[PDB]
Amino acid sequence: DQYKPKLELLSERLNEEMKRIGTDINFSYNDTIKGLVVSVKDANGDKVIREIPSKEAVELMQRMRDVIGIIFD
Amino acid sequence: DQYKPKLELLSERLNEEMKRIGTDINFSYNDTIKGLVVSVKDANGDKVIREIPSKEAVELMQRMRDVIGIIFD
Repeated sequence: DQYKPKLELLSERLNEEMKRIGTDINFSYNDTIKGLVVSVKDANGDKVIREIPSKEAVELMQRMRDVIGIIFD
Repeated sequence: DQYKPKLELLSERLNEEMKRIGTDINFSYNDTIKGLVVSVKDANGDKVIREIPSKEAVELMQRMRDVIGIIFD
């Protein structure tokens, strides 16, 4: 499938939500490693990152949608 | 206003999911700071932590369901 546009969009929305709250957590789509990248800065101000390749990320966002549904809806 | 049990379930299910992807991101509800604790290990094995207060975490989760809803299917 085409995973770039949607994970890009999902990132902007996630980041807006994170900045609405004041939590230093960043999301973005990396087109080089083909995945979602979440990043936080550690105690020294240096980036620590976690990558989740495109396909695993879309499945995960879907499973979380339904979990969030039953828990909060 | 009873945020604790929903955040605990969320953390629990979120953790199973992170473990499924083999990504290192831990979620938990903290009684003490009354909210969500997310953690990742830095280079030296030390947990970097971000905390999202109970109410705003529920908010975050709630409206993340929606955008995921729109973006996926």
